[PDB]
Amino acid sequence: EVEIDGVLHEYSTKEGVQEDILEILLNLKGLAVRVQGKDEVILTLNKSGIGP
DNA sequence: AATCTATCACCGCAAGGGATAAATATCTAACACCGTGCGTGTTGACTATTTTACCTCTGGCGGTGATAATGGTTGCATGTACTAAGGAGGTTGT
Repeated sequence: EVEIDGVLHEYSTKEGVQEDILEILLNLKGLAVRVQGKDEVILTLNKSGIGP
């Protein structure tokens, strides 16, 4: 599951992104990992300024 | 290209299963003996191994019959689709 600073619905937009917003739905269902422990964990993802 | 933390797990290291090999006991087989009978030997009489001789098989092949017999057989090449060539001959032209 995921919670994002603009995707309150998929038909939305973010002037400064290049996906606008909808082509972010590409690597979430796509990122995978391993985990030591119990069956619920959390990350955040927090890019600031120009880049990937 | 070295570092490790933090995976999914192999090792960390207790248990226990099968194995095989020892000892025993059974099996069979290898042999040495014996007895049988056959293929151990020379000799001898047989009869039919081979040869040649003779008397007389089998099959080599050469030879050709006569009351007369004197107009014959032969069946389906192909039925389509083409069209290129040669053949015909009268004539209206070259």
